[PDB]
Amino acid sequence: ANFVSWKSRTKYTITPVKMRKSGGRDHTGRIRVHGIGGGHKQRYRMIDFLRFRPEETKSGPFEEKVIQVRYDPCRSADIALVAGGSRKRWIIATENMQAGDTILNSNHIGRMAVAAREGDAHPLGALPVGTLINNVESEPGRGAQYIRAAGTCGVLLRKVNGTAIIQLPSKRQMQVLETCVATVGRVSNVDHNKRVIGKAGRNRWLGKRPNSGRWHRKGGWAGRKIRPLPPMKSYVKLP
Amino acid sequence: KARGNEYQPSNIKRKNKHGWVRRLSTPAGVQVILRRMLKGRKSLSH
Amino acid sequence: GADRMSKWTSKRGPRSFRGRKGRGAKGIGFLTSGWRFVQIKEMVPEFVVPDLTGFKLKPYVSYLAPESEETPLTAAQLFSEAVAPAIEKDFKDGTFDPDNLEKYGFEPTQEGKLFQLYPRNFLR
Amino acid sequence: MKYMVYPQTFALNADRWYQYFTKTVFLSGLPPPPAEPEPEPEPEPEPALDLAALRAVACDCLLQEHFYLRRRRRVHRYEESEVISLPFLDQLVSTLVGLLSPHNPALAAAALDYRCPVHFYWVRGEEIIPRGHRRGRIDDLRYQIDDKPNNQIRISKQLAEFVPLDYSVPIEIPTIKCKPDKLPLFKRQYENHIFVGSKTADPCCYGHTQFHLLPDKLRRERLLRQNCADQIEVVFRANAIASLFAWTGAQAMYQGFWSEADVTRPFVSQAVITDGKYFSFFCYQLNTLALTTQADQNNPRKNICWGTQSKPLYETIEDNDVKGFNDDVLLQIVHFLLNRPKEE
Amino acid sequence: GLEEFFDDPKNWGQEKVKSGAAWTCQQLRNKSNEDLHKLWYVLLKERNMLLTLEQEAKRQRLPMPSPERLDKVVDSMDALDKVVQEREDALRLLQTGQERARPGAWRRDIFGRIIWHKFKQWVIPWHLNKRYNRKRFFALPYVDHFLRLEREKRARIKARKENLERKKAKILLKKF
Amino acid sequence: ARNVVYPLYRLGGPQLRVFRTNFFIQLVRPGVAQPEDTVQFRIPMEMTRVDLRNYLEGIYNVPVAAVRTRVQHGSNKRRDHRNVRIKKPDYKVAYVQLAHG
Amino acid sequence: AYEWGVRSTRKSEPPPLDRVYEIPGLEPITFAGKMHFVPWLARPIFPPWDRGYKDPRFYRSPPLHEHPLYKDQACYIFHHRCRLLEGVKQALWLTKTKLIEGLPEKVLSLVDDPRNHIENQDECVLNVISHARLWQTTEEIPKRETYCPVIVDNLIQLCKSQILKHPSLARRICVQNSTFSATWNRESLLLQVRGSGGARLSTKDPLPTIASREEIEATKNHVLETFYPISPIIDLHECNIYDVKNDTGFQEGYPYPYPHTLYLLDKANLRPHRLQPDQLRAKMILFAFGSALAQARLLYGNDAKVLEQPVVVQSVGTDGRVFHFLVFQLNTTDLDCNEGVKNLAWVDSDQLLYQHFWCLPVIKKRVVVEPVGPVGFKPETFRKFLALYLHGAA
RNA sequence: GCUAAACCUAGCCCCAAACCCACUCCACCUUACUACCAGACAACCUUAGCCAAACCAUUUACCCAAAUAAAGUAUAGGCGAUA
RNA sequence: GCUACCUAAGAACAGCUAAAAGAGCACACCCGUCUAUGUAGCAAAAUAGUGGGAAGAUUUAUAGGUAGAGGCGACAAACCUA
RNA sequence: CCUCCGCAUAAGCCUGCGUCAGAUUAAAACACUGAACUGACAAUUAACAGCCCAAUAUCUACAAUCAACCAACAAGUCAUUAUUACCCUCACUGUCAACCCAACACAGGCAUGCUCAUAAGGAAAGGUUAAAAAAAGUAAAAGGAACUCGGCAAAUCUUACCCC
Ligand SMILES: [Mg+2]
Ligand SMILES: [Mg+2]
Ligand SMILES: [Mg+2]
Ligand SMILES: [Mg+2]
Ligand SMILES: [Mg+2]
Ligand SMILES: [Mg+2]
Ligand SMILES: [Mg+2]
Ligand SMILES: [Mg+2]
Ligand SMILES: [Mg+2]
Ligand SMILES: [Mg+2]
Ligand SMILES: [Mg+2]
Ligand SMILES: [Mg+2]
Ligand SMILES: [Mg+2]
Ligand SMILES: [Mg+2]
Repeated sequence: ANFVSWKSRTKYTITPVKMRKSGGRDHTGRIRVHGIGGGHKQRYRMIDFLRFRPEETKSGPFEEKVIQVRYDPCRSADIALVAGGSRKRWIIATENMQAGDTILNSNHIGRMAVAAREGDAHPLGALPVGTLINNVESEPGRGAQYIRAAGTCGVLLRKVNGTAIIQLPSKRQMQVLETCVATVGRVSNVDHNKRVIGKAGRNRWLGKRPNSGRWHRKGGWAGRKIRPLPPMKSYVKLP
Repeated sequence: KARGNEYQPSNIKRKNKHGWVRRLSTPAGVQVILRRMLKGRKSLSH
Repeated sequence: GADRMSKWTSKRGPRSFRGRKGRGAKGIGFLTSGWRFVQIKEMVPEFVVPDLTGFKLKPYVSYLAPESEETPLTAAQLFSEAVAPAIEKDFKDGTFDPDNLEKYGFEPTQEGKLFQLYPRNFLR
Repeated sequence: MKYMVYPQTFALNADRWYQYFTKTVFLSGLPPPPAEPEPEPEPEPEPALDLAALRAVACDCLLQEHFYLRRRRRVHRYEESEVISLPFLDQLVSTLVGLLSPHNPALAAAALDYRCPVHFYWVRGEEIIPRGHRRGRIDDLRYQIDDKPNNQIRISKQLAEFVPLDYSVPIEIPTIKCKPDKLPLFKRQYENHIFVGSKTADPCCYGHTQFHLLPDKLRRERLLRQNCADQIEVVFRANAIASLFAWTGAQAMYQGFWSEADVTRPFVSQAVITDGKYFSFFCYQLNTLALTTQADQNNPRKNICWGTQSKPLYETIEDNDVKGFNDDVLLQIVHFLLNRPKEE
Repeated sequence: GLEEFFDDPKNWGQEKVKSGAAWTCQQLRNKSNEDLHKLWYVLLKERNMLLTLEQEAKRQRLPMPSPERLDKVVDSMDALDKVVQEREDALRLLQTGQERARPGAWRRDIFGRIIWHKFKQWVIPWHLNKRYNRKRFFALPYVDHFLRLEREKRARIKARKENLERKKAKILLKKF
Repeated sequence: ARNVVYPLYRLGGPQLRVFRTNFFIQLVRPGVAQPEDTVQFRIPMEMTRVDLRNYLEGIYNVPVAAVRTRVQHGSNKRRDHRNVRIKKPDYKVAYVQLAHG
Repeated sequence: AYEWGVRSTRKSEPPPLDRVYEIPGLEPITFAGKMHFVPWLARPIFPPWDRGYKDPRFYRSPPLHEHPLYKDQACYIFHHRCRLLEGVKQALWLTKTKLIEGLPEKVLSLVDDPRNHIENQDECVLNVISHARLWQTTEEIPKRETYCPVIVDNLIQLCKSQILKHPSLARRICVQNSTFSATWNRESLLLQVRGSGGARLSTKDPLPTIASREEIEATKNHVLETFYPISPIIDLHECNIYDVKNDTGFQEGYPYPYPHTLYLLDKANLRPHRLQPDQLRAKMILFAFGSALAQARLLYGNDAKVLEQPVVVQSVGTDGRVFHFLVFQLNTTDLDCNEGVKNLAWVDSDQLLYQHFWCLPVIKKRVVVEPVGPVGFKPETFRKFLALYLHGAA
């Protein structure tokens, strides 16, 4: 089984790289994840999820400029290439972001809060209490991983001394270090749940095989579970 | 229907599925060739 | 089924097999990036044919030729016929030196001259 | 199943084979000028052709592509006939049709194309299929010429003829007593095309003079190294004959003429075939067209193809100038581009 | 020219041709080097002419006039080749001192057979080649049984041959 | 020469020269129609075009213009007495042409 | 930071050596003599190997940290692919030139004369367009690459055929395959232009000065806009290995040194491969600026000062349906500061020659609607092209 | 009397003795029967099962050290068919 | 290599109504609801139409992978060389 | 008289209706002599598709659908730069055919271009008489599903109701 991954590019670029579908085939060849296979050909875009990043021979804050908002078939939300300086990198677009916009990627935490807009990004230590944020990180200098879909957003709860509890869309609390950069606002491409499918042709184009036709008797896990909220998971390492 | 033409003539698939390189790239095919030489096969593989 | 007893020639494979098989022809060059052949004049066997003007020797021998005994031409006979007289001549006077033997035809290595014997640089 | 008559072939005595396949003859030398119309008004303006300016612009266009040129590698010996002589040829024909516009008004409305293919299809001769499931049955011998010149000059009207249609020549056409498959000639099967350089809706159906160029495979030194001293003019003659025959066929099959329906007026054609230094001149006049065995039973008309030897234009370009420059070649070149259509 | 591929025009169909007594090994060893080379060229031309004559006779559906001349030229050229090979081997032993100009070594393949591997003469060395490293040279503990079975088969063959020889000897002693 | 290992030529090495060749050409009469300049031969399976040109211009000294060769595959259908195919030896015919007409 | 390197796709690390090389004073018994890879404990360490004789097919180039043309600073080379974002903005910022909407009155006064026209210009250009669009090849729908240079050379020949009227057009030649080179400074930023367009027109006599000294002195008060979120070195080939030079495509002794009109072609059969109109305008602006700078360096030496005799290097870029005219004029060479004298250029944007061409007649309900022919035609584009072509020879 | 019936030799199995062999030149690890180019990773593992005990879950000579009597003795074995 | 699924590069679909359509009739094409012929037949599964689709959940040329204590499965215990 | 065929490309053993002698015997479902043969004679020559690309770093977001109006969604089938070194050149594989897979000379199956019927190609019939029975085709004085469980071949051209 000569199964080689198509992720063979160790340098960030702008040209969309061609991707190969899998259909539930790992390195052995057996189907391990059912429901994937047969879809329309797509091209992968190298999306830079890390918001704040210094350029070559740079350190201070820098300005950007939104050019054009396109669409990404690999996810639900749409992407938008934002130019700035002497390089162009793909980032996740936010709500009410059109052509000719100006966003800021700062990092110096101030004494008081900053009344930023819904396009620029600032660390959680300079944002007021009760602000719709998105693309929150977990470790300083790691990358945005949580809240990255279409329309998803989180709201700041409270602050203690060096942490920042962020309310996740799953109604679950989660704290993180204060020196973490997170975007402000909501992701674009809203009303995604109202997208009526219509026919199975759309699902076949997206690359999703129909479910199994076997009649499985529901065991004891098919009932409704009225469970309380799980405790807040902490990522701050304490000696 | 007319189930009888169960063979498709092709040399690429034949060489890639039952070739000498594929046979000797695995001790299974090597043992097969050894048994063929022990029996008296004039032709070892394709 | 297909044939098995017959050998693999150049009229069995599809369009992707006609070319890399051949009939055992010796290559005299290589290829480039424009589907061209770069033939090197130093790779084609140059036939050296001597002149046959004043050559008085027929390919067939007459029956009036007397026969003789057959014996292989070993290296010892050639040695005793070529190097032995010179060695005896230089030793009978008083000038032989077992340190240097390159003046009799012996070569310590084969990387000096062109026509080497053990690696065989010449064709035939 | 039809043959592929390649004009730029590497065969030996392919000229006689092409003359047999096209029913053409060859006459060494340029055709005589038409001395039928006596021009009594020879004393008027008459713009003098200043050969000095023509030679100057020719040497300038030659040194532009041969001597000095901002290149980006060295100068590889290969593909040197495609990046040096090929641009020089189109530059020369462009400056010629530009300078010969006041002297010849026919070149003002002429469409000067750059590398356009010319195709032609016809039937010539028959045979008997020896093998196959169609043995003992008569079949036709179809041919096809896929030529692609460098520059063509297409005008609106037809040029003046040279010899009449009922011209007789004692030199018969060459014949062969062998199968046409002996020289490097093969039979394929694809779409039949009869193209001249433009579609039938173009009002410029006729032409003037074409220009060709031999590739790097048919050089002079390569033929001299392969023990082929007399194989220098035969290839030029065969290429010229094939190109002129294809051109005349494409021009005749656009007015309603073919195998059965003959022609009502001859079609004069000119072509200037050159290589990297030597220039050749050939002429042609389409006389007959029926080449099938059913129609070529009592057809005394034969095609005529004139021509001359290959003469060099320059000789060793060095010392930031030219050493030798023959004037008769340039004179014949500038004369073959001033042929005006017969207008009464 | 092209007329050397045929024999004398007067001998074009003379039933039997008188030509015999080919070369021997001693007469070829007695000659020098340029003479032997010219004689080899003459023998090659003669063999080519005889092959052309034989092909023409086979096409004309007629027997060859003298087929022994071809075999004579063949054995003469074979003797010349043997002589020049013996001379080359003697010179190599007097210079380098090793037999067989084709280098190699006794290596065991995957089948467990002790064969003589011949060097192919590459450009790049062997410690970085891609195709040469894929050529394995180890028995691996799974061919010992096959080698033992082949040895038993050869032993059975030899025993049956000896039994046949003994039966033949007994028949010879009984009848005679 | 055939059945002889050729020495590996290095970029810039001496000229590959052969003295005692091991090639045997056969002048076979053409079966079909052929012109007066095309001559048909029969070279072994280990012989190209330039090799045949050198062999014809070095020994016989025949001016050769062009060489066009192809492989001929012998018949393989004749059965013996124990039902077994009989393989015929293959050969390579040539079609050389003269130079000086 | 999320790395883009996959461990399964990169080269795997070699397995560690055996426990025999960690013994001080003990040589291993490997398989370096049998000359074949063994199963029996056999895996040594081979030293590096190099070739003593260089081979063009197996030649490795040294790294960039020791090249003879390597420098500490990085340059920015512009060619025929650098798709600039803010085309006009970057062009005016790198060339230091004031943008003018309308065209000069000289070409208008030369083209409005009814005598300087073809005997049947409309029908001639219509037949030329129809031929180049449909009657050029044997196919039905030709590709843009196979009819763009065709119609370009057809228009060139049509404009050249008027030599019998103006006895001065013989001093021109359509030069094919030419390279440009010009180096300059722009606020402590070393720049260089190096491109190779389709064709160019060179003459023996230079073009007359268009803008007089009045507008030249008045342009000094005009400031240039500068974008802040974007850097002017965007979409440029940033390389450290280069070579500074001020040599143009022709040395001394050439009969046609002075250019006239540059012809850039965007031969591309696909929309993503075709350049934007603003990108084409920026490209032609940069090409004209490089040509003018090379001419200034060749004539007035390599000095950074104001030129008393300005040069005019026109340019035009087509694509198969639209045209973009340009009249460029260089007035100074010192471009280190933005408070000096600027340049002047006349750019004519949005110039369509024809609306659409129908190669095949559309049939809707067994009847035709639009026949074969160029539907919609604007002769103003061809008039402006003829004016720019005849501006050189009065 | 047509169809068709017999005519002995290639040898075949086991003993005693003996330990048996493997390039004339070229091609043979890629599409073996292919002359010629840049990631070197590739073995080291309780065999199982049928049958029998009227089923079957413990168990069932096969294990590669020359004979025999001891002796089928002490022993192991749902203490039983067996070893 | 027939058949279930997946992967990369290609090809196929006249004409009319085209309501914008996983629209209709209908060539070539994918499958086969029924009648008639034979069950040692043309065939260890055929012959014509009456048939459904035929701009897309369609078909197909090439190459590779998923195999029995399993593969696959729009679930027939269907298929894995009659 | 048919053409629901043929010619090429793709896949496939490679010599498989050319000549000569035997044609006494042997395979044609019978004969001439030859698509179910013995030996000898030689076809096919490339320009057709392959046999391919010297490296170090860097660059490539505005589809196709006549692509020019408009309009989208399944978000898409094609491009380079700077430097170093390299001016020896046309070698190799097949060009036959009535042919492949199904034990066969089988009413089975096979991908694209060409005029969708023509310039490609073939013969339902060995002869004698008109037995019964069976199968495939045209229609019939009156009824038009009254025969059959059921409109079961067939031609007219066919509406409404119920379940799923
Ligand atoms: Mg579901
Ligand atoms: Mg279900
Ligand atoms: Mg039991
Ligand atoms: Mg299914
Ligand atoms: Mg539909
Ligand atoms: Mg339908
Ligand atoms: Mg069920
Ligand atoms: Mg053919
Ligand atoms: Mg069958
Ligand atoms: Mg017919
Ligand atoms: Mg009958
Ligand atoms: Mg009735
Ligand atoms: Mg009833
Ligand atoms: Mg019915």
